[PDB]
Amino acid sequence: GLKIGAWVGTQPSESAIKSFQELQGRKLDIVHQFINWSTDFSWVRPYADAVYNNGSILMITWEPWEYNTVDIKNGKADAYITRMAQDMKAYGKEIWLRPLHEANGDWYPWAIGYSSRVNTNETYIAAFRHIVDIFRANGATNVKWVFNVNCDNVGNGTSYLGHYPGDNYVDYTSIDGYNWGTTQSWGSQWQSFDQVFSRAYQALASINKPIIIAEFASAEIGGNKARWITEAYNSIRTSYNKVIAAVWFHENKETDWRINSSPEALAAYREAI
Ligand SMILES: OC[C@H]1CN[C@H](O)[C@@H](O[C@@H]2O[C@H](CO)[C@@H](O)[C@H](O)[C@H]2O)[C@@H]1O
Repeated sequence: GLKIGAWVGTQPSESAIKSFQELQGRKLDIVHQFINWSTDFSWVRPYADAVYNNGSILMITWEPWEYNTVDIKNGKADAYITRMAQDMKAYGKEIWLRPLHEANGDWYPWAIGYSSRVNTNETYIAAFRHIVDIFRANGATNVKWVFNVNCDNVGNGTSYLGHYPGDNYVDYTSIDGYNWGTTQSWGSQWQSFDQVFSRAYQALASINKPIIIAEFASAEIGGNKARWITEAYNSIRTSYNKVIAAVWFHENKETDWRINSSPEALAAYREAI
């Protein structure tokens, strides 16, 4: 069965996880959290314990604001990486780790499309492989590696697979994508789940790895979010057969992505999962 996940809009304490399960009316199979590259495992541990105590898998998006691909490739973050690997091995439990995500965009300082041009496919791949090498050298085979793309290539030099580090370094591929509706002054439009995800999925479906929808959500404005949710999950089950997990992004942020942005959205979400 499709694994159901979320970023719940806050750090996943025991009570945040339980509250989201009451909200969506179902267990969370996967709990998503975001951390940077100046956060040690000791800070993660009480969250990880809440996730595992609930019978869920923790997925961490591990964001190197503090080191770009050149820094990482060159070994300048290795002390930090090594401690994380040691600590995660000692912890022992199955963790899905998603480092250097959305690198086919232009908004992160490790991304290929980032305006300084410092990150290339070569430096990205070398960085990703270097991280995985350190984890394996430290015995952290409990850590599963998640490659990621944004649904669209944004910025110069970006592509779905140019930065792919190889099947020997990846356990899961993944896609992030949003229906922005008409909410953005950059001229956004309502897009169905297919309109958002199909192109990236076709590219990743060429790789013999399972796929996670690591982040998705819909706006309320410009269409019927309840129907979008119903149709999204139908589409995942019907036509995105390599997808093994769907992880909503539940936060009132750029727009109201939450599953409870309206009562009707919530009801549709509860039924869809
Ligand atoms: O633009 C919508 C989302 C696209 N995917 C990004 O990963 C999201 O940004 C992350 O959001 C989390 C949760 O708010 C932050 O902790 C991360 O630092 C951030 O990169 C983005 O909101």
